[PDB]
Amino acid sequence: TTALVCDNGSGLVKAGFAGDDAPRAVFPSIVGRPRHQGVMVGMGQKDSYVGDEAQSKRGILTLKYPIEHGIITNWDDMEKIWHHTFYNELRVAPEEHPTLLTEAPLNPKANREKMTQIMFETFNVPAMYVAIQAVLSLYASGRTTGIVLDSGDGVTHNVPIYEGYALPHAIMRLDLAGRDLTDYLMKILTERGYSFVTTAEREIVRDIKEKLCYVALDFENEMATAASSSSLEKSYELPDGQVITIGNERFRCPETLFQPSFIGMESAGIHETTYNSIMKCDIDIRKDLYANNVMSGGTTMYPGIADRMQKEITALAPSTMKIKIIAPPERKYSVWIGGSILASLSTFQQMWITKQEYDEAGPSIVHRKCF
Amino acid sequence: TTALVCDNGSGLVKAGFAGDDAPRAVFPSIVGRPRHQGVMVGMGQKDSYVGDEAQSKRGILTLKYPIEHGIITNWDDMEKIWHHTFYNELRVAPEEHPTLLTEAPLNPKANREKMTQIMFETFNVPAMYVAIQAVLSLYASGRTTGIVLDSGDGVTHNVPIYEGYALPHAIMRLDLAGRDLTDYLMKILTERGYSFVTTAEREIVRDIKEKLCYVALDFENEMATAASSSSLEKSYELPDGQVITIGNERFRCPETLFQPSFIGMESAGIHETTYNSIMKCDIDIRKDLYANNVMSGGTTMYPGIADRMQKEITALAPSTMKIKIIAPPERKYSVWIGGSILASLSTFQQMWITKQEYDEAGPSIVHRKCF
Amino acid sequence: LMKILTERGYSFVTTAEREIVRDIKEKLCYVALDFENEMATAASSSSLEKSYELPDGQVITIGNERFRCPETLFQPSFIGMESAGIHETTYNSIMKCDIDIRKDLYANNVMSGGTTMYPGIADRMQKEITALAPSTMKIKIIAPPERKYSVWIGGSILASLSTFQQMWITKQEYDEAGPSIVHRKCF
Amino acid sequence: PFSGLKFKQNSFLSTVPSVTNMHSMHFDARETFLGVIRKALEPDTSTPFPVRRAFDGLRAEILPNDTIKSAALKAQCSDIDKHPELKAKMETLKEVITHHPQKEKLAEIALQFAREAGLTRLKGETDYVLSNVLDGLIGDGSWRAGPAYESYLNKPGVDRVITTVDGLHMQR
Amino acid sequence: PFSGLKFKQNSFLSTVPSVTNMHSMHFDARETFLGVIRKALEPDTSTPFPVRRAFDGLRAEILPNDTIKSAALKAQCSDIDKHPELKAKMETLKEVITHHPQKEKLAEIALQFAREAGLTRLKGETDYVLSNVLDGLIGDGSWRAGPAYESYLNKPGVDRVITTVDGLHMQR
Ligand SMILES: Nc1ncnc2c1ncn2[C@@H]1O[C@H](COP(=O)(O)OP(=O)(O)O)[C@@H](O)[C@H]1O
Ligand SMILES: Nc1ncnc2c1ncn2[C@@H]1O[C@H](COP(=O)(O)OP(=O)(O)O)[C@@H](O)[C@H]1O
Ligand SMILES: Nc1ncnc2c1ncn2[C@@H]1O[C@H](COP(=O)(O)OP(=O)(O)O)[C@@H](O)[C@H]1O
Ligand SMILES: [Mg+2]
Ligand SMILES: [Mg+2]
Repeated sequence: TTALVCDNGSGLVKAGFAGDDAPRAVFPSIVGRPRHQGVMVGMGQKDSYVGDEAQSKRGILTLKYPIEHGIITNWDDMEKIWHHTFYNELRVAPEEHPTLLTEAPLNPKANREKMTQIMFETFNVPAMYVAIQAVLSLYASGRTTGIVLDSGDGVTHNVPIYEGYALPHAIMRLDLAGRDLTDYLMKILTERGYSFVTTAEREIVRDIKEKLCYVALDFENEMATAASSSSLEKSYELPDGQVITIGNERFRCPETLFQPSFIGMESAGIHETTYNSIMKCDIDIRKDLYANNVMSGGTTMYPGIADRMQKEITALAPSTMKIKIIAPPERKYSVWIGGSILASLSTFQQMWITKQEYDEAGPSIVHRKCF
Repeated sequence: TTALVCDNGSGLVKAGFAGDDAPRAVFPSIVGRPRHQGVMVGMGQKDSYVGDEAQSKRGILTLKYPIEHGIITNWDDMEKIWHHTFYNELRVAPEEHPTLLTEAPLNPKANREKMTQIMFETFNVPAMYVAIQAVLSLYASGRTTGIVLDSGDGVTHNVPIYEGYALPHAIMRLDLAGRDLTDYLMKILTERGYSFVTTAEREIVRDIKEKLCYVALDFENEMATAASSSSLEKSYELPDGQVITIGNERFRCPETLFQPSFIGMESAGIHETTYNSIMKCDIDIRKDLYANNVMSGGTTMYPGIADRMQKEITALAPSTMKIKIIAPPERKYSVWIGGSILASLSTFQQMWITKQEYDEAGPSIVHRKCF
Repeated sequence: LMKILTERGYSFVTTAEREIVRDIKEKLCYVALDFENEMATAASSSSLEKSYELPDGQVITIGNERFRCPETLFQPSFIGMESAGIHETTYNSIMKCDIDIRKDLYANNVMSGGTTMYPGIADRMQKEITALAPSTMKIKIIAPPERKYSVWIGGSILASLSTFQQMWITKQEYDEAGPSIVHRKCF
Repeated sequence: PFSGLKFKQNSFLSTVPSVTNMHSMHFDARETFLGVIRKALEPDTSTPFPVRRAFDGLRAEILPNDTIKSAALKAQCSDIDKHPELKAKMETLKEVITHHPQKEKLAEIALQFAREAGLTRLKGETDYVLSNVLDGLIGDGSWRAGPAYESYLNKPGVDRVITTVDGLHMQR
Repeated sequence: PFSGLKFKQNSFLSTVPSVTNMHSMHFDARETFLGVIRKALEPDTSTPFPVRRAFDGLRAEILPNDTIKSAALKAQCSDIDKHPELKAKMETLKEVITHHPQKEKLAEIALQFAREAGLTRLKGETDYVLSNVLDGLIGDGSWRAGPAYESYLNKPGVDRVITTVDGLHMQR
């Protein structure tokens, strides 16, 4: 039988069959309920919408994300999301296919135990396995050595892997990702008079961020350049026909990734986190780690962020070392592609958590057979 | 020389001299123009009226508020009010006295830049400064720590401050204040046959809201009581002699402050926002912030609102902490009172934006010397 | 402990949170005599779990983190270090001295410092050294209650002995020899 | 039997619907309300695993998130006297609900549905599962009496008020 | 005279303050910047002892830590033409500053201080000890002009944007 892989990220759900090169269903993970009082009989009869349907009708819904910072907080909405993914997007019966799920490192242990319980009771999957997102991202790169900087919608984490061996004491995690950047862009958009407060307007701001933001190689010279002329200004059309124009806000929003102090957080930037995580490894593997930075996740495709990251690490690393950043164009799905590869290996068919093995041990089994 | 403090609120204009205890002049911030054709020659006819004089002739005028939701819109009308403020209310020359202005947080930067230009060129003030209204409220209370909830005519905002240090990422703003309640009362008063459509009648309703409305401690129980007997009904006399009687509308109007969904807003109530503002601060300062809730502004003058806020915050907060709500009796002028103190500090005199500094840097200098 | 409290949803990332977690460690942790046996008991029932009150009123409860945190003193493999435990370090420290003084050095294990204040750490030290040591030798652990300030008390003693006032370093000596004098005069 | 069961402070704030939406035409005042209570009783991780597992299974049988299970349960819940185990099973939910630290907030939420959505329109002929849940929230059981709505057809304060707009066009 | 001076790569990172603290009402951008520079030039152990000491003495004379020492140096530096020894010491400081391996990070930190906290608001009338230091970090001398801030009054966009919340309470 064919395996299933389902990357329930913080913002988007990726699903598909093992052995395929790309996800088959990609929809935003939002569950919305109406907030106005219906008046026409026979038309308002649904209670909640899932995925793209919620996005299309976001004008009269309240959109809620069932995941906050990689940790699931509303389990009923998550049940709805998984039900939709299994039935309406993939059109398969989960009782006939093993599933592979993903999780960020240093996540609360209760989060994965409940995932195991939901899979093994409500959906009755024959077997399931939980994998660390950053490790899978390295599978879909044809490498077995490097440090992975995975940054999605909720969690940005680093996992250094050398010759297949992970150094868990050097795993760094940071709660600063795409949702925080969207919120910051929403906060600073009020400087020009544009105010967005509702969840639908939050989605609008997120789309603007996706389409018009880029990372500056040199922040201070870029700030002078935008303040001296109007070359960097760009125009975006709101869905109702209004036109908005943004200036330095194009490269100020992604700048929080390197200077988290803008949004009140004390942690260091992503480059300093990468450097600290590398410096906690053994002295004989740093040279290989500098040459194999792997970047993946949706927050990673800001234009020019690879060059900025390389410049920062070059400034932080010794001169004689060579810094190479690896950013393939398909890094929005590196985690999912790696998950597809891993479930397709012939040496993996012995590490599934079978149904019988869960009944004997309980939800605690997922802690032993998984990392 | 004596400094001037002029708080341009959405509803009222508070002006006076630094060092005084109460503002000398408090007049409504409206500009009215006639909407009929004059027939009688030989008597003084003016194209516009400002302040109290506009109120007394509101039966023949069209009243317009030159400030909305906290941002100035009609600049030509706004210029008139300042000219009325400096020459007809205060009987002073702005060329001799420095002026201190007030502004809500998170306003568009164009709003405060114009306030600089219209005061260094139109009135030619020696120097000026722009301050956050919430901070000025804390000064009048004689404190240095707490969370301020200032709700006036246009904007309700929270600014948590610890030991004179603010947390900008924790500042909350809502466009829900007295002017929105007046429009809501003007709608549910159509339930009993009372209609008010003209701007002249909106002033009448605004007076009804002030003298009769109150916040009930429990909404459900109060609703049942008003539906059971006629204890809560009260009478009001319209200016033409007609008499109106209202029942449960007395405490339904201020309830929107806790359930904004009445007026179609998706935002949460003020009590949840105040709680949400606190949880964005650091863990070690939440104990002090719970015990130092400071209120100011006209929208806080409702009878029983302090108790209702006290009850609601307690439920969301843990059982161990103590919740104290601070509502000094003169909180309708707290922002201005703090303004008089701040302009009277000997240390504050180094923070003014002088006329010389403006000509060197332009209107953008207000963004650097002002928080 | 910071890295391990994340397993229950508790997140601490800032320096003030660092001090808070340090206070939790001081007030709740203890050293288990048999780590494997204690780990079974914690997973079997809830007698070991305790409660602590965060500064902002929230209540946290920690279980096996009470004795897994101080276990890193015996198994530095927990934080990824290749070095051996403190008990085996003490054992090696004795085997590098001359054979005739090993008997006395077994009988005078003196321990001091704040990290030594955990409840029961003396007994675990005694058991581990006895396991390593020869059967005939007597292992005795000396843990004075004021060992949190043993270094300061010893400094107070040594600064007041008469035979010490000739082992000072004086500005007149400093000017002649420079900062290099410290290695020559002190140990 | 469920000693040491802890709950999250504000886990049920995000489930209550909009006050406006409680006036929709095809709106459900029972399924939505039970969903609010179902999320309110969810045990947090601080609860020990053996105790936590017992309550979760029980809630999945009396307060399910599904619709087919709820409909099938409601079918056998009307004639509850023929299922002694359900009477004893739900009687457990009496003690935990009335001992919930957030009992007052749920009660104010509970009456919010009654005032507007009207889940207690049957005022006594309420479903055994639904009526029993409300008994834990408010022990007096006075919700069966009536929500005390207002009727002012007589309008003792008769108005006959003519305003500016009414002045322009008035008959007689 | 200062050959072989090696420094820690990231010694000065822990000294630069947060961006939010730059806009503090009572914030000495000059003193914080000079403290960052002072940390950036700390000799390490690899440096031989005599040159290390000599550089420590020079650094203490020109870049102290006490407030009174900094104030006295600034006051005595107003009329600097009468202290050629200070000229020579400052030139020697410039020569070693200009060859710092972390010059780019120091230059960008100086630009951040100038833009956020307004390190150079006198735009050419800055203190002499700051002038040579900044010239070392950035050799173009363009810091005399200023950060070149932005303006919004030119109305490049006529705005007139009315979103959801602004559409409710719309006047006229
Ligand atoms: N081209 C882009 N530029 C900048 N940000 C993007 C782009 N595309 C997607 N994003 C952001 O990346 C975030 C996370 O995407 P994704 O990688 O799917 O998250 P996850 O890893 O949780 O599935 C989204 O919230 C989105 O805002
Ligand atoms: N006693 C009162 N009870 C209820 N509302 C009041 C009372 N007094 C004033 N208000 C309302 O407060 C609103 C704002 O007043 P004010 O504090 O002057 O606002 P601002 O801060 O914008 O100047 C007014 O619209 C008025 O309707
Ligand atoms: N009662 C206690 N239980 C456990 N640990 C403690 C206790 N008191 C202090 N400590 C630990 O001892 C450490 C430092 O104590 P101390 O001996 O004063 O250090 P130092 O020897 O460096 O002065 C602290 O970090 C604290 O974690
Ligand atoms: Mg992901
Ligand atoms: Mg005001």
